[PDB]
Amino acid sequence: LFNSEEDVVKMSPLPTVENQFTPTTAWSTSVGSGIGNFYSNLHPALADNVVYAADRAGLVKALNADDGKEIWSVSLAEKDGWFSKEPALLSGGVTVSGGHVYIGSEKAQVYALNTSDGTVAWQTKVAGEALSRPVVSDGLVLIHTSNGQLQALNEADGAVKWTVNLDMPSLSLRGESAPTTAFGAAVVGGDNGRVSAVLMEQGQMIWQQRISQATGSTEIDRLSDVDTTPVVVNGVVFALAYNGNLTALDLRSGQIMWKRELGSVNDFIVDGNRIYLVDQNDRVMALTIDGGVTLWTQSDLLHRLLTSPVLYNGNLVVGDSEGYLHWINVEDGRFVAQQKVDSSGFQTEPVAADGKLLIQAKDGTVYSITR
Amino acid sequence: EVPDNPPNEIYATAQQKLQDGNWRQAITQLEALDNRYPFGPYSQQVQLDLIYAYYKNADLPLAQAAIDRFIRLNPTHPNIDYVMYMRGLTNMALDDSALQGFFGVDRSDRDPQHARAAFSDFSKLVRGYPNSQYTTDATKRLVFLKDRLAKYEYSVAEYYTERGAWVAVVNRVEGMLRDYPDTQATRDALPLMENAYRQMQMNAQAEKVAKIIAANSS
Amino acid sequence: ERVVYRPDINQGNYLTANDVSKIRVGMTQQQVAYALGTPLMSDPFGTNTWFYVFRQQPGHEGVTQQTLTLTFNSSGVLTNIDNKPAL
Amino acid sequence: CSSDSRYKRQVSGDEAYLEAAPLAELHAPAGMILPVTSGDYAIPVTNGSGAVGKALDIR
Amino acid sequence: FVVKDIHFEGLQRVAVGAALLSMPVRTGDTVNDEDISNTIRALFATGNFEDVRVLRDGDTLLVQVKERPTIASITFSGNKSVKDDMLKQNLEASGVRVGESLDRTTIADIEKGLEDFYYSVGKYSASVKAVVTPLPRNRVDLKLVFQEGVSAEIQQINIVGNHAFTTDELISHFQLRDEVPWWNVVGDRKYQKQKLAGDLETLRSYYLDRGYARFNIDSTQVSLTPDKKGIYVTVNITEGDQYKLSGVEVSGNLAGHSAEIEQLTKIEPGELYNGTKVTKMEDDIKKLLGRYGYAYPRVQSMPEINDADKTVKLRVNVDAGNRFYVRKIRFEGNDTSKDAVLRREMRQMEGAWLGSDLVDQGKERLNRLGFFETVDTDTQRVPGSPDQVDVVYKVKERNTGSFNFGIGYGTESGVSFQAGVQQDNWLGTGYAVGINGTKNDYQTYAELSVTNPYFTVDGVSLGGRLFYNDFQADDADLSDYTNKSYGTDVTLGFPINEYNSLRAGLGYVHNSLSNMQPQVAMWRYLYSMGEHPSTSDQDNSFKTDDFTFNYGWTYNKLDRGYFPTDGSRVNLTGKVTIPGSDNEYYKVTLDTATYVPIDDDHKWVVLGRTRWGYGDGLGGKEMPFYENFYAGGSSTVRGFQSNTIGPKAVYFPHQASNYDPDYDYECATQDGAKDLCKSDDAVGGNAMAVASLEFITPTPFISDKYANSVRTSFFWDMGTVWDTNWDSSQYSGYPDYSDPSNIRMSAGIALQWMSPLGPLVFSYAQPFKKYDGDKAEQFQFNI
Repeated sequence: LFNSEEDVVKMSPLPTVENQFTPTTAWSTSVGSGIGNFYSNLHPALADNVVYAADRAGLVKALNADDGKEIWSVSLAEKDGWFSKEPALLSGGVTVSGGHVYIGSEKAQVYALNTSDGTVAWQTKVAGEALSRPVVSDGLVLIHTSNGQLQALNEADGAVKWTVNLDMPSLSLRGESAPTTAFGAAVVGGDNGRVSAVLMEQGQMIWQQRISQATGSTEIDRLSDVDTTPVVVNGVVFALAYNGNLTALDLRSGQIMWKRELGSVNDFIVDGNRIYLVDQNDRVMALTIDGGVTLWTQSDLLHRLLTSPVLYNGNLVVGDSEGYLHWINVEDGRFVAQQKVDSSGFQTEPVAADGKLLIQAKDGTVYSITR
Repeated sequence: EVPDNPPNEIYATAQQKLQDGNWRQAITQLEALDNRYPFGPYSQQVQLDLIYAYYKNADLPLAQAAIDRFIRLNPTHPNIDYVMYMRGLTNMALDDSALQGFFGVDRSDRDPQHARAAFSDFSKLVRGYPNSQYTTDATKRLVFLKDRLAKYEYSVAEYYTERGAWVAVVNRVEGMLRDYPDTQATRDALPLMENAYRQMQMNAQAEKVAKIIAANSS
Repeated sequence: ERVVYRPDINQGNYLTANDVSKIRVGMTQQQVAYALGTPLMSDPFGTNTWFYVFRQQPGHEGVTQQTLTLTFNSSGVLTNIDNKPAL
Repeated sequence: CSSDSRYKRQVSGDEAYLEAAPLAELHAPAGMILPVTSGDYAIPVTNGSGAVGKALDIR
Repeated sequence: FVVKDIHFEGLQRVAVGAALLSMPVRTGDTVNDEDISNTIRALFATGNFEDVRVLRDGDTLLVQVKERPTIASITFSGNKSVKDDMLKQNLEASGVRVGESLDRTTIADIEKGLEDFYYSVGKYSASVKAVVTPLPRNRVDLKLVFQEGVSAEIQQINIVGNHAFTTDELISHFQLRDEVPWWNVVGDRKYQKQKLAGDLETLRSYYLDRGYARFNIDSTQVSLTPDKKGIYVTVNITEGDQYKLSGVEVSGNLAGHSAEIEQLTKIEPGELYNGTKVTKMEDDIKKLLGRYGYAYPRVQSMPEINDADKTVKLRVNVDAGNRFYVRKIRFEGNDTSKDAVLRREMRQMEGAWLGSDLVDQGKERLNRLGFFETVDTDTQRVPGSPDQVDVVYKVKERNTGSFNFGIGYGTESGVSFQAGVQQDNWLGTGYAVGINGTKNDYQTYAELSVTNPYFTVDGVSLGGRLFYNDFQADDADLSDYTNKSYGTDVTLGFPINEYNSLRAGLGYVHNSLSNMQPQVAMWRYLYSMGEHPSTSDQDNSFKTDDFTFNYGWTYNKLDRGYFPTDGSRVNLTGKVTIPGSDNEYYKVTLDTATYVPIDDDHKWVVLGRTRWGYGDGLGGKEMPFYENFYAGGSSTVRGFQSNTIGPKAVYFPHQASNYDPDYDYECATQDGAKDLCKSDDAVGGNAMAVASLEFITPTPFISDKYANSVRTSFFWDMGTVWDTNWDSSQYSGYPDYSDPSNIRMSAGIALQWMSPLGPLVFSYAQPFKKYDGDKAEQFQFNI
């Protein structure tokens, strides 16, 4: 009653919970510390029976992907600077490649924890922390900074290859434009509502396409966590603009194949021809790869902050940042299992790796899920 | 005020409250007449009633705006002889209005700020309408305001004697010189500058004042 | 009368010793007006005399004054450098 | 609730603008005439009267 | 075709002939159907014709139009925190209003700008909905729905490129608040971009005076985090490698004041660099030259930051200007005030050079005026020579008049009244008005206190004060403790400093007493008066005409004469008697007004408000005990009932007061209780030591057009009054009032409401510490 008189606007819950399948967990091994209330694009990785889970608060875990048993644990809570034991404060998600675990920090100081023990098999202070996960690929650590600096490193020491300012809006227009490699070309979206292609070998712009409006004189959405990480099918960039406006366009020239340049889309998979997506309508849709034609759709999850679309246990699986997990029809949009396993909700996305389904919640963090 | 009513009936209700002297209630009609019909035919006459009715209701910030409205409404108009006179009169009421005159206390020592502004409008009347029904009326204010400015200017010239700032004595009376060629307070300010010269040991320059004092003893 | 704390009266519109040596008779008003500017009093009906006169009162300690008037001709060219101390 | 006579409201007003008079023009001898005019303080005197002061009241 | 006539339908604001000018066709001009369509678009280009159908009756045109004009109302719904008008200013920004032409297309773009206002104001989680409601003859209501969820709030700051100062304590230097802790509750923590730009310059000033002079903020980027509230922000700076303040090489138009410059350029060569000191020292020169006449002292520093030895070298370029800038000064805001009141309140004189501080001191006597609402001016350099600055002191004046509360028993039940009225320099005419008194059926008091505060040039405060008390306290008659008392005092003000002025004068007082109480300390005072009365009877009358020399002094370096925030004002007071007085005594007292601003904007101010006083006899005769001190329910120790702190009147076992009121006003009298009885009425001691500790606070729920007229202030009240001559050998079974540890405690909040007749103070104060006769009234409703 002592908070019963104030007033804010409202966003709709999740209707039609259906559980024709039984959903379970694979195990629980929650770090607990993790995202929490503090939003970040950090997300775990899962490889080699190791659930690579952690926090930006400092602790690094190696959970055994049978039970989530702690294999090793180190901590990147920083022992020095202006104070001992200051939290890790990580920008990007967990990249695990080779004998290295890479996470970009918000200190712009990046590491390579040797995956077998978590010992920093090399570190590197970099120039500007990332709006993306550190894209460690092809000898290089591809970085889209907070400043939008295309920085490539060497993934054995962090030997910085270049630093190139990208498509840059006014403020930190918060979107993971991860610099992807498509056929030796650095391919990235853009938080300025536009898209670009760059030579991955030296940092040389293949093309840059102005695509969609961003905030400033045409104000667009700040609830859609747009995947400005491009998912290019070999010659056609399939990616989101910073407003979520969709276009299909050539990899090699940027020439528009088709568009749904109307979007508020958050997360997407280009699944074959049937493009599964997350709106900020929070309505699921299967779009087509040749014209974004709705093959099927589902608005059963309106005003839910959902996670990424994944296919697991033969069903389209999606969780939310509320703790609800949903086994969508792979076809038209029916919950075949629905799982409320968390109250903290899942900010990271489902990693359908090691035969499992890894999601890290905000504070009920690591819930490995099966059915 | 008034609902969306017949405008002449609103105007006649206003016209009765003109004859009522119900300036609190006439403007209640006169606004809602022009709140719905400012393009109406007597709505410009409503403003010419309103400048009268504001001043009758002592509504000077409204009498401010309505004149400046009629500046923008009718920059040419025959009734600007009414307007430019009342613009000084609005300033005349705006400058000095206290109840200390009922106690028999002067207000010419108070600021002639709008009295300066009225001194414009009254002179802007008799330049703009030198043949008006208000021309000698404003000129009688222009007679009256000028010495009221001078009695103000004499009062501020007094203190510099009492301060002893004889430099500030001279230039204030020099302002009283260039403004007023006839005011008696300037003739009362006349020997004090001669004192100020003799208090600045400029007695020879003060002797020039004495000959004008000789030329203006009576 | 027996008051001693008398808050001090001061006044400018005057010149210092360099300013007296900075000018000379035959200078124009403008020649003064470049180096010394205007006085804060001139001659309003007689021939132009440029009044740079110091005034000051020390509290129950007398009076302080440096009087300096500068008559030009009708061409505004210097004819007089009057220097005068206090009373 | 109704009150009545003996001074419900205050009264004020004056013809003070009429009560002034144009004052004594200052003569100065030769060599001592200085200017005495500045803008509207040299008033533009024009005639054509109308009723003066509150003797004239219009709409 | 050619048009015979144009059927001018549908105007609703616009004149027909002006619309005929908008029509390319004009009543006999040649008509083609393209010009008909040109007549269509031009009425659309008029911006008032919601439909245009220029048609024709064969060749004569017939224009059918629907009208955009006057919006008859624009009604706002849901603007809880945001002002109607600033929302309406966006309509005025978009050129629409009540009475304007409504294009029904112009809803969403302005609605965008309303949400783009919601964008800029600190939210984005707030949407709008303009609703059109058609009103008579073409008109429309613009109903406006506002769907205000919540603003965006500051969440986190990321700072990189900083290497020597911790990010969180840097935020603590900033106003970028994102915390109200659970065991530390402070003000709130929302967002504004103006906080960001300023606290950048807090950081810009931060590394500056450390020594970092190649310090530079590289960039900063605020997170457009997809939640409408998430404010994280990257800050990119360059630390910039602290430099040693190694030397100043000032020159320029030094105007012969070069030595005076050099004390202002006293630095330590090689100390860590302080550009704020440079920022300060430039102003000091501009104050140095500002007092030397140079009104435009152009001072251009150039720190030659020598990174080769990690130092910095201060070039400073000086252009002083002319000297005798002060030609004259002007004043405005005098339309009720006296010009000589204004003109006497200056120190920088016309016809002089600039002493800039005398202007500010001349502003400070205007600050210490208290009969103002704004202190301001216009220091206009009159064009031409640099000797013509005419300083136009426009100021805002203040109000006047005040009335004392509390009047009468009944309405026509015997004419009794309590009064008091102050006309506040008699409307600022130079005639300080303080008038009070009361006529009752038990006592009658009269008083005047008039002052020409500047009767002559020395601050001469012609303070004439008279009183007359026909005081009887008639219980049945004058038999019960009458003291008629009457007399006068003329007092003056004196030139002491420019912030100090003395108070001195001579007080006449004649008293006339009849048959006062069996209080033994009264009898003891009478025995100290060498008078030998009857103690068991109130039968002793007395006439005394004392002749006293009063004295005092004022200090004044506190902010405002009416609404101060900072400084102090010391108020010396007191009296002594003379040879010729009917009683030989003294009394000294002083109370303070001290302002300790918690805020450096001085919006929170600790108030130092204490009271000190002591009086005793000069020898032989003693101080009268009506000249004692009293407290509680009173001046700023209150929340009690009135004057309920002090010693008590222990009554003699008494017989005859010449009438006891017969089981009323019993004084251990013939009507029973014939024994020594200590009173509960605090008759006060010969020493005063009390105080109150008060705290200026605003209230964030009041409109600040008149919240600034209001001083809300909590307090704590404490102290005691007690008599240094109290000898508890006689008060052996009674308390001692030679004790300074009789200290009470009351606390509460004071509420200054500026009414049109001056401020109005009302308060509630609970004493949680009480003693003998500390009678209570916690709610205090005063003037």
